[PDB]
Amino acid sequence: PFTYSIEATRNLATTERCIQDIRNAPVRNRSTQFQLAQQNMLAYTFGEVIPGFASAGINGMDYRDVIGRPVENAVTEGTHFFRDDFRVDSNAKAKVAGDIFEIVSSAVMWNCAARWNSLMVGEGWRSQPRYSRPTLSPSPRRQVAVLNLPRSFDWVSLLVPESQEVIEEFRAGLRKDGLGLPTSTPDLAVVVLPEEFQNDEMWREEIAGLTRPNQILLSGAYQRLQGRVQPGEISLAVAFARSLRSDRLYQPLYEANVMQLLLEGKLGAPKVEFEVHTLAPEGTNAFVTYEAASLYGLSAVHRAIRELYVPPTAADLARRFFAFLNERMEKVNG
Amino acid sequence: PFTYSIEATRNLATTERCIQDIRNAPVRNRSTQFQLAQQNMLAYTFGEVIPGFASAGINGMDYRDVIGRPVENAVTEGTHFFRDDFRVDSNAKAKVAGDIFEIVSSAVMWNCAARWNSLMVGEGWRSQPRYSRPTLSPSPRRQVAVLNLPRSFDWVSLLVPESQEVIEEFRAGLRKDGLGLPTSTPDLAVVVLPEEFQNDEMWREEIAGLTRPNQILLSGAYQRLQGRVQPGEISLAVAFARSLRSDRLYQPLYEANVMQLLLEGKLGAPKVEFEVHTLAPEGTNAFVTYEAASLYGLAEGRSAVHRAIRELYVPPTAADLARRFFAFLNERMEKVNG
DNA sequence: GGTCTTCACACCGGTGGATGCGTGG
DNA sequence: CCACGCATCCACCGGTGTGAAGACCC
Ligand SMILES: [Mg+2]
Ligand SMILES: [Mg+2]
Repeated sequence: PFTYSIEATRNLATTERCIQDIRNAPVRNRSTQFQLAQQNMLAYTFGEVIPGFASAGINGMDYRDVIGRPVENAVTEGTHFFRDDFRVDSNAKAKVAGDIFEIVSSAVMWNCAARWNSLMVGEGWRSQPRYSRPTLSPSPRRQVAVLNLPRSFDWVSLLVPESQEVIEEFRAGLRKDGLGLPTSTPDLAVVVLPEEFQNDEMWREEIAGLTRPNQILLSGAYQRLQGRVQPGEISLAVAFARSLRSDRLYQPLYEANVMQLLLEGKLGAPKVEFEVHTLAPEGTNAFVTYEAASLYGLSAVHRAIRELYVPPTAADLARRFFAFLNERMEKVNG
Repeated sequence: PFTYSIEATRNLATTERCIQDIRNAPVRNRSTQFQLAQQNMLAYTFGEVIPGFASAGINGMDYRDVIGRPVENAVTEGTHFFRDDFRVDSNAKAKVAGDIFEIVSSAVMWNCAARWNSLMVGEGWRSQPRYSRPTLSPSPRRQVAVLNLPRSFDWVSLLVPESQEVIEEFRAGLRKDGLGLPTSTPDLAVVVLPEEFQNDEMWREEIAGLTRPNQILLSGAYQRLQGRVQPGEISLAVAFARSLRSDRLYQPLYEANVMQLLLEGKLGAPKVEFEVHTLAPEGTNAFVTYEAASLYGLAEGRSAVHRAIRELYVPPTAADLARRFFAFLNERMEKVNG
């Protein structure tokens, strides 16, 4: 459950608990006595509650409390089980909190995408959570798909192979000189649903929670669209970077600087809307150092990062995503 | 001293100690009970010993132990003074160790540059540490200057005003659209000594240690060259990034990707020899993801394409860094006429 | 206008998991 | 002579030290 409950933790299986005791089975070059299991805590805390689509006390709750509830639940569970012995270095809580932010925001915008698709097909506009109805003409061809890209994806395998051959041969020509184009995969891709996927019912049902089958469904959602996305159908790219610093904001920038290079200067796409989400952009000047330029081609100059967002609540992210979808989907024809 | 000594630590003044007790004077948004004094630690440990130019036991010692000795000295000092109460979070030891790595390597290469300048001017080749004499023709115009760039420098102020006007105009044109070219300053810049400084005796004396006056001298070495180097006279840039990861290594790459953009695509310089130094490149593939491209110039081919990072280095010992710097200077100074 | 306090810059180290590989029927 | 399992890599963030700049009471 969202709030910690002793009975539900007791009823959990040994291999399904938030904290795994690996004192007797150490990792090779680490001293992690107790290991947080981010999948298990995600399925435990956000099992029946998804932020922005749950009771009105969770949608309006500060996002820094929703993203950080699973770590509190894990710490309480570990204290309950291994009392006077539980200890996790903050360098594990940081990684786990970042991954939880990534997955929770991806789930929230996946629910938003499912609601948008349901509206576009013609199944009405669900009003259980009070959200404004978009002022766009419904159309099955305007539907959207939210992909949570994996840890070490290629991000080009999504492209249609008639437009992937040029990118592959560009990389091959670069490889002849012992060079490359390395990049980190953007943490989420919002694309236009392909033509043959607009009758599927899996893109129109909101997930009840982030259970393990739902985690598998969300994580593996990119496989179904592998090789079915046109270069211009990549509507948005999102980098989830919680609490940026003055040197860690240059990884997303590169993540965009290469991205446009492979979509603007070599594929003819109009623009790439790469944007960064963060929770605590303090101790940094990210609001003014994210106005960086790009490869500029030769006119063709623009911001590398479209915007930086700091979601106040969990519902504000959903509202902003709905507004952005309403603003952009009008460009496509359906 | 290098090895911890109780008497010398006791003789230190309260404001000159490695660890500062700021429990009663907390920082604004932090809970740092004890603050490591990076400058005081550097002046205490490396106060009379510079790695690579000291006794043969320190030159050959593993670099991961030389870079990490001051933190051990501070921990021992704090345990000695605030017993049963000293504790500093590893997120402070990491920052301190990185800064110590940067400053110590900068001092080592500064000593190498001083020896090279002494050889070029005509004072022979000092042979107290056994280093190979470069096989290059001595000339006062081949002298090199090592600058330890500050935390929030610009690195464009170093260029001559004639060659800075084009960069400033490009930045102003970008600024007209609400844009910019932000970048992190490379941690060190090796440049060719300006002709008007080629007789100063300051760039030819090896520092005996990293004392506070010598720390100030090394840190403020860039001020004297503010607007006196040529676009083609920036010999090399060095990013000291200790123990890279699979996501932090993209910060130096950008630091180079912008750099060439302002030296090759807007100044006509032949090439920029940006390179990265690290101690523990484990848990990553930095040896392969540092073959990245650049602004790529023309469409394709071998016209204006090259590695953004020239090479990744992992110094085994403290003397190996000096040997590599000497070899690089000898190999690449024949390009400059003299 | 001179101490004093505050904020941004660049620092790294300890991790969880998906995935390609090591060895044995 | 293909497997079940262990090993390596990818991307995560949070706690800091110091220098330059704002405060401000003159
Ligand atoms: Mg991220
Ligand atoms: Mg560095």
